[PDB]
Amino acid sequence: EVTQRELFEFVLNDPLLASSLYINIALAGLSILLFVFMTRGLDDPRAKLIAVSTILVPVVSIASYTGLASGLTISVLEMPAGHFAEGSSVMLGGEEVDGVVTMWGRYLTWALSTPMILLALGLLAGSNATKLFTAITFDIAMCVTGLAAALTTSSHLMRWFWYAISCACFIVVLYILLVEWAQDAKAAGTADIFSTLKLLTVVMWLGYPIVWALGVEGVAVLPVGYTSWAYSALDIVAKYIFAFLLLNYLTSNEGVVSG
Amino acid sequence: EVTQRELFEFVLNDPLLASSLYINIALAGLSILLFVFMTRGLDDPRAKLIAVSTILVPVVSIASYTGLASGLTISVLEMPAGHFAEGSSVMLGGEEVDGVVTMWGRYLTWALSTPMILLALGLLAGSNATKLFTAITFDIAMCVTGLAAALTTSSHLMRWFWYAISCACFIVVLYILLVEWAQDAKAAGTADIFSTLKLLTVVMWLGYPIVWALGVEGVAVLPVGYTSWAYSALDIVAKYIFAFLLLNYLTSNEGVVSG
Amino acid sequence: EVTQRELFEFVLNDPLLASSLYINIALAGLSILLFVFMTRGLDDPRAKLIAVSTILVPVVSIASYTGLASGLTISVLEMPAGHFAEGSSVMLGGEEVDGVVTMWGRYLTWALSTPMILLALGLLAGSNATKLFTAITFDIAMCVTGLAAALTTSSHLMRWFWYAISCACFIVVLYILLVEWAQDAKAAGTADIFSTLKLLTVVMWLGYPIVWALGVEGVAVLPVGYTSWAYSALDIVAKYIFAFLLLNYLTSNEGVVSGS
Ligand SMILES: *C/C=C(C)/C=C/C=C(C)/C=C/C1=C(C)CCCC1(C)C
Ligand SMILES: *C/C=C(C)/C=C/C=C(C)/C=C/C1=C(C)CCCC1(C)C
Ligand SMILES: *C/C=C(C)/C=C/C=C(C)/C=C/C1=C(C)CCCC1(C)C
Repeated sequence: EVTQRELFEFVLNDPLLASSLYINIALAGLSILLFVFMTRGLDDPRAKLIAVSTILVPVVSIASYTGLASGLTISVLEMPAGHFAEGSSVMLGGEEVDGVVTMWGRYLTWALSTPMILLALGLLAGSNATKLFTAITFDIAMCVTGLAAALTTSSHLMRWFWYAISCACFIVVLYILLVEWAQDAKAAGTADIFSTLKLLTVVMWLGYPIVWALGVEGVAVLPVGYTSWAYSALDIVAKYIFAFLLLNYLTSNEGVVSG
Repeated sequence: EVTQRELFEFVLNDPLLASSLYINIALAGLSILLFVFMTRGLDDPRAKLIAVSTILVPVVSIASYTGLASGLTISVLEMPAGHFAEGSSVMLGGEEVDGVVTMWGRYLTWALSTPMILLALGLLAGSNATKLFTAITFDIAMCVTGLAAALTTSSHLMRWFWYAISCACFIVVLYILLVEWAQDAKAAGTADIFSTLKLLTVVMWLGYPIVWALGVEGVAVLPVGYTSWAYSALDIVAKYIFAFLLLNYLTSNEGVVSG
Repeated sequence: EVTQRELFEFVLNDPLLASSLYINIALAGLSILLFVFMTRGLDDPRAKLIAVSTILVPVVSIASYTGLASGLTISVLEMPAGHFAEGSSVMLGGEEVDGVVTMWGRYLTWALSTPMILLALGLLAGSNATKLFTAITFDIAMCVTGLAAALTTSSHLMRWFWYAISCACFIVVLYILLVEWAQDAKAAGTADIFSTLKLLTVVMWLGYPIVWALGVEGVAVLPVGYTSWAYSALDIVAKYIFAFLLLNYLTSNEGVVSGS
């Protein structure tokens, strides 16, 4: 009978875990303020659509980190036999319970933010509807199956099967990034900036599945505090710095992506 | 371990509460039928897009009220330390239980119905995609964070922090409603009706965050039965008569909204 | 009290229920490969929109069945007084638990795969955006209220009230398929194929509320293992062979639907 209150207090007392969360709550917030003033000059509906979806990324993030820091989107799950973290304890204060600290809150919200990054890139590269639809739907599938992976406590194999299904959807997104939109950006006349964000996106995302396999959800070698900082670190680049570069361009070349 | 049947029984047994839910199950159902009958004459696809988006509002409403009356989307939660309602008890049948009655089913479904209200209004006003995308996304972020606020029981401050994020998202919606679409409507030849609905929408929508703050979830000065009728009252205007007025216009001005 | 593992092991140790779930994880996966391979030569963006839409059906499906076999989207629920399955025991794990085995994960994912079946068909029929929006939102409403019906345990009358609402949403979808799109396909030059898939779709989809009614969720004349196999048999036709047939035509008539 673990309460939200114990999880909140649990996030505290553990400076490694606590800092990684609250730090982003503020970084996301400040990021929004900056982006709003940076795009005040835009007047082109198509140029402003690109900015709105870019700005929504940090918006989903503060909510995501707040949900986590609060204990709303965190849970104690008893891993299945054969699992490395199986047999673990946590102790939410004075009473220690069986299981591990599951921060499914991240996986859930990714289904919201990532489609937004993609919407941004896709529009920058003058993508057509079919390609946007394809990237976004498989991207969402990737996130939701990952969340199902983390919540599966009945069998060790099922958990990894989920992981596999998520990787397969990932390749579809990677494929449109590297191959499809890369070509479309040329006709749109944004291959320059597109190449930049594209290179950024792929590298950064590629790291999320890795941290997962290492952290308690997977092999369980990395501590929850480090895995959290890893993601927290990845989000900082995969989202905020990514948002700045894109917006910085949009304001300088509103005529390019106009129409 | 409160049961669903217990919350269902708790709704009945309480005249104020019972009537606020069951009356709207009937009004929304009657609204749907009336609205379908009123628009059976439309021919223009665009006019028809507006009519369906509008009819979906009471469709989501009847589902939402059934989810609450049946107890499926209600829960009894204990408020964090210092909350004005911490220490309250509810009493189900012959047993007394700690906590407050949280009708989170409303916050959740608003995420589906309010986007539809906005869809119909935006289109009626001749909005472009970028503004629709903006009103709608932040409208959803508003509803979702409001839900998070009602579901957060770990900290009193976290709750009001969720509420603040939600208010920020709300101003965005109000902005495009009061400024953006007010102008587009003139250009689309629908300023007369928009003005009536924009005024109705803004005044009514303002009432929800007030009701939330005054009820058990906030400073708890109003009983659960009172707060429920306040919302039901708002929905009757913000949803049903708002849809009647819009469809009555629509059915007499099919040509103007055609384009 | 009822753990996921107990549910995951209840499925296993019950040949019927297990096979009804694992066989479709396999069929769904084999369908994706086959469909991907079949659609390699497509080039027209609109033709490829219909293809990706169709392929997502079996993608949603493999994940769905994994969630049911893993026990992640299964629950034991107690039926309301008056329910023909009230007072039932599932005999979960070692103890005998009250209630019935509810596979709500099916209803949850339908809200994601059925809209894709509809996008493909609407597109194939050359439907405008208004009819597509109408069919899809009411389809989702139908799925969601069906899920709520199964998840409601407070009142027997409330369960059938959800069921009725959901049915009302269903007629909207059926009307768009049988009346609207049937005419639109004649203009899009896909009259025969759409009429064929329209009939396959209408016949199989009607099977669902019938199964729901006859199974544990309904009047309970069909045990859980049998209700599960009936759903799985319906999925094989309404999803996999349905997609197979649609893509078979598509890959031979890309020009007809090439449009924009
Ligand atoms: C702001 C967050 C971003 C950009 C997150 C990206 C996340 C991914 C690319 C996650 C991928 C995963 C897999 C491919 C396998 C299973 C587990 C996941 C969810 C970690
Ligand atoms: C049919 C329902 C309608 C029109 C609901 C409207 C709801 C709002 C405008 C809610 C706003 C809220 C805030 C601004 C602050 C936090 C709490 C909420 C969710 C009550
Ligand atoms: C891949 C799954 C398919 C094609 C599922 C189709 C499901 C339906 C047509 C369900 C309809 C239902 C009703 C009309 C009433 C209530 C219960 C349902 C959800 C079974």
